[PDB]
Amino acid sequence: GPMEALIPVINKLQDVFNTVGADIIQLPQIVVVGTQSSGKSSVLESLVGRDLLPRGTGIVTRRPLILQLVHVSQEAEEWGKFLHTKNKLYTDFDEIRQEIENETERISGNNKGVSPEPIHLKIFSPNVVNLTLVDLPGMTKVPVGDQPKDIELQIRELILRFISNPNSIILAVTAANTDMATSEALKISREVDPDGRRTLAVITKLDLMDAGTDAMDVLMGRVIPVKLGIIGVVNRSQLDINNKKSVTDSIRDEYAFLQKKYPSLANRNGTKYLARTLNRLLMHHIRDCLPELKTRINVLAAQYQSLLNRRKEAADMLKALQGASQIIAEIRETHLW
Amino acid sequence: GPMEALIPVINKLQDVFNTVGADIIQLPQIVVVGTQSSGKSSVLESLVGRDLLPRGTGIVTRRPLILQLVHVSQEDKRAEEWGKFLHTKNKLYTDFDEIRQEIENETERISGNNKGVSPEPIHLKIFSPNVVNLTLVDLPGMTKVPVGDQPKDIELQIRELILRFISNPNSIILAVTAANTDMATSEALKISREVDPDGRRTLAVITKLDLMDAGTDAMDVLMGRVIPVKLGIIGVVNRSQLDINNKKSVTDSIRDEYAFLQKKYPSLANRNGTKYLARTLNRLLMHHIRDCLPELKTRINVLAAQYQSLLNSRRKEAADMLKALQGASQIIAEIRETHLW
Ligand SMILES: Nc1nc2c(ncn2[C@@H]2O[C@H](COP(=O)(O)OP(=O)(O)CP(=O)(O)O)[C@@H](O)[C@H]2O)c(=O)[nH]1
Ligand SMILES: Nc1nc2c(ncn2[C@@H]2O[C@H](COP(=O)(O)OP(=O)(O)CP(=O)(O)O)[C@@H](O)[C@H]2O)c(=O)[nH]1
Ligand SMILES: [Ca+2]
Ligand SMILES: [Mg+2]
Ligand SMILES: [Mg+2]
Repeated sequence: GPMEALIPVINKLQDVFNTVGADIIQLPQIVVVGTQSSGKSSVLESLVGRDLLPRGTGIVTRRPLILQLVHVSQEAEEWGKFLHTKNKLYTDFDEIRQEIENETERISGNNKGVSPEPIHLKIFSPNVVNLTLVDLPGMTKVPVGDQPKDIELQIRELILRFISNPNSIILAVTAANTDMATSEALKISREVDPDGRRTLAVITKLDLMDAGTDAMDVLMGRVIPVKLGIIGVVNRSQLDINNKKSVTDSIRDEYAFLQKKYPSLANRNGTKYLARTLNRLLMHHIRDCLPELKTRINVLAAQYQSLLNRRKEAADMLKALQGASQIIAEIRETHLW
Repeated sequence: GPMEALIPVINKLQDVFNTVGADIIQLPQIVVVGTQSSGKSSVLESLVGRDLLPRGTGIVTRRPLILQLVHVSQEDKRAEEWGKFLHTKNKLYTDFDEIRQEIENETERISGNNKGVSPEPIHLKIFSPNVVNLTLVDLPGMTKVPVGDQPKDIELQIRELILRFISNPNSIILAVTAANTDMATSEALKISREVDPDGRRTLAVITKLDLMDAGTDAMDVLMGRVIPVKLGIIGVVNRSQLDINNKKSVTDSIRDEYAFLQKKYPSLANRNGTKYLARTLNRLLMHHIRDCLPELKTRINVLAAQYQSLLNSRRKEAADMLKALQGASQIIAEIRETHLW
């Protein structure tokens, strides 16, 4: 995946939490928000690098998906588990995707209905960090199929339920073939995050822009400024989905497209850059937990050190406390790519 | 232009209005609504077939434009068409490029040059023997996040502005939605349903068919399988920004639209495109005319009976008017019995 960089950081952070006896902190949830069809599920699964989320035309995501990535230590290499099926273990990622669709139909029906009941999915991997990603239905305007008159408000409040959590990062997704000032994602992000401390803007579908136009002004922050960044991506077309085009090919073609059409900005756009940018934000959040961790170490070390003049297990736990203080310093000094 | 069919009917109406001394039947105003950039100004000017509206990327329409088409008689004729703005008093505009520029100029004066929006309309009349008497209203597009000079409540200011025009019961709403967006996200159809819940005066226009993602098309949308729209769902293809930059003509735009529909939507091609949008509007306008003939007829009788009384049951004026009103009555029946090709 393009988000493996934090693995060694979280591994040593775990070591500290194990030593100090505390429960490890939770990274913020990464939540995708935007108008229906803006490319949300495509963006979110690109952080995983495995195809597991239903994507397509019209209304697709019809329940929240709480996708918990769970790091697997030494204790198929990758596998999935849904809460609703209890213990069934999925090694086939196409089957995982199909089960999301199955579960969605079971609760939301087979005629465009939307339910707030979340689907809980765990993906176990040695190549993922402990991180929760949240896929959501897109905002809409006119009820279709089974949807009630107030479907727009039902969806919007569903989204707010997730992004009003102060420990969430918002991926505000807007299609490039729409005017940025019409971004429903950015409007709603600014309601819960008025100062842009936890909103990252993603501009999808660069490849679908009208001839004679481009997203240069948008991507240079000259339309709507967004503090944490505005990152352009090119995910698979419906034709590509139908033809089962791989992630590898999608990424290669995305890179080529940016080099061809956005050469001056290409190194600050694309899916790999999105992943790196999210890593930096997650690291920022990690560094804010460290003072809390620090004070804990200092109290327990003074507690073990008063126990002096049994004698080995307190002596080497004092050694393990010392190691934890240095690990904290290392985390603070760690550079990511 | 594609909306000349009603000319003979409105000439007949004018003969009656001239006799009756008032323009008793007013056609509904045609008002374009939709999200910013949905292609509204492009659709509206296509009903004129002359390139007078500013069109482009980003925010373009920033004041209402009340565009009054005024049919001109042969006696008032004379290279055959011109424009006048209320704000430039009696200045006559002969060049339609200059008319487009003046809309931009007058927008900049009141709305500024950093994306601001004003509700104050620009009033423009276009005089021509090739147009009917018809008011078209261009409006700013709906938005979400303030930019430039725009205030924090820009979205509501624009939505409320649109509502003021489309809440007029004597208006046909062109609800414009870009084809490269999901129909269920149509701000145009949402707002239209607030003033026209029953769909009696809302026509859905689906623009930018040419921009749809590979592996997708608007067949379901155009067949009414997504959101049904009683009066119709009509797909169009107007000029791209590259086309605007390359000065592509209206003639070529329409030919390419026709070709596109033939290639991509062959089964539906004859019920889509710009000419079909015009023909659909013509039918709606003719239905309003037919609805109002009893009023017009009654009004003739009010005058006829009156001049007959002044005719002892001045005299010469009464006699001429009675004959003119007799003619007017005959014209009414002809209009009623006219069916469009
Ligand atoms: N050409 C192109 N198509 C894209 C891109 N990203 C997504 N798509 C296409 O857009 C459609 C929507 O993709 P998806 O990721 O399912 O969007 P979504 O916003 O999750 C849909 P919902 O709002 O219902 O959940 C699909 O047909 C997909 O192939 C892109 O960058 N370029
Ligand atoms: N490819 C393509 N481009 C179109 C079509 N219709 C309009 N455009 C393009 O979309 C952009 C917006 O067109 P315009 O007619 O100004 O839309 P508008 O909705 O009036 C813009 P505003 O909301 O600010 O008034 C222009 O760049 C124009 O070339 C279409 O059918 N196909
Ligand atoms: Ca006659
Ligand atoms: Mg989705
Ligand atoms: Mg416009």
